[PDB]
Amino acid sequence: SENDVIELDDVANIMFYGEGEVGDNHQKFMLIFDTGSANLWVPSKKCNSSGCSIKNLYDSSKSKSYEKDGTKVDITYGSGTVKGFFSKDLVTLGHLSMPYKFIEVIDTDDLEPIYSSVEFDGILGLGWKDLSIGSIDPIVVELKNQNKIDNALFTFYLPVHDVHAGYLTIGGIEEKFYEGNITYEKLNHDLYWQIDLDVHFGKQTMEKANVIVDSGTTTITAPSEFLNKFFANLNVIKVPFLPFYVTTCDNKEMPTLEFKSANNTYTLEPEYYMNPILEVDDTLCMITMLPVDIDSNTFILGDPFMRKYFTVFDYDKESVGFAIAKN
Amino acid sequence: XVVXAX
Repeated sequence: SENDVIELDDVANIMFYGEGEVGDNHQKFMLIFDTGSANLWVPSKKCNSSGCSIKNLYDSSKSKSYEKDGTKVDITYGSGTVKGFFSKDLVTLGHLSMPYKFIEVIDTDDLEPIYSSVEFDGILGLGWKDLSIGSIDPIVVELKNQNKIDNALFTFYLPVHDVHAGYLTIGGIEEKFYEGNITYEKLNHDLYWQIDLDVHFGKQTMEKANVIVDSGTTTITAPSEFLNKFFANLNVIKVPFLPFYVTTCDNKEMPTLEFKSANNTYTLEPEYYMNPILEVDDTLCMITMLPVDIDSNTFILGDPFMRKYFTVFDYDKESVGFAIAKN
Repeated sequence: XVVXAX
């Protein structure tokens, strides 16, 4: 069909990236397809960061379609900040392409040690215009306007190591990715893909919470006060000065997480947020959760949640859609 | 872990 498909390759079944191209000469890059941000960036040839020494860099001189800008800009993520300047060149995703304003990152030190430990060169934001720095229209919105795709929407079907690969589909909804039918939840703001849901972590509840659906986040996040209470009665231990929480794999008290809207319910069984630490000793398990204080009631449903539910991001409907993923 | 924009 006309839908533009982009494969999502799995790495140590903890993260996934996809391929993207910049420039008329088509320089390739491994990118994080991040619904939690709205800017695109690839490490620049002019980047002196040690991290850049092992990454695919972008050479703007090798592209005749390159439009110089120069404006300086920084992008701050929960995991760190990157710096560089704007440029504009041809951007290629799957079989679609288009001139798009992006950032050439020349400084990645504050994204370490993550940046060099994992494998991705840059990040492609899939959020909304107001979530971007530089008022940039989402590329999927761009493509739809330029009639290169049927609908201004995209979907995420995450991979499962040694089972199947995942796919970022742009343009339409492919029924082979999920079971049953898709239910939608209207966004409370066209910034992140954020909706209202009553959060239920066992007996702990936060009604009408603000929930962000983010493919670029590898855990489930909750406000500190709420998550610390949660871990309190569940015998969850925090490794000192480290974003890691563990408990016993045989802990039968870890509840099924519940996210309810007026009409729908989304759950996440413990199997989706617990992992044995050692590959030979299954005594202790890691809890895929992390305290993040954006505000008093904001939660981030990252990959653990998306490995269970196929997701649809519809700009026109200004909604996020959910359904059980196949396999 | 990773948390992608403020």
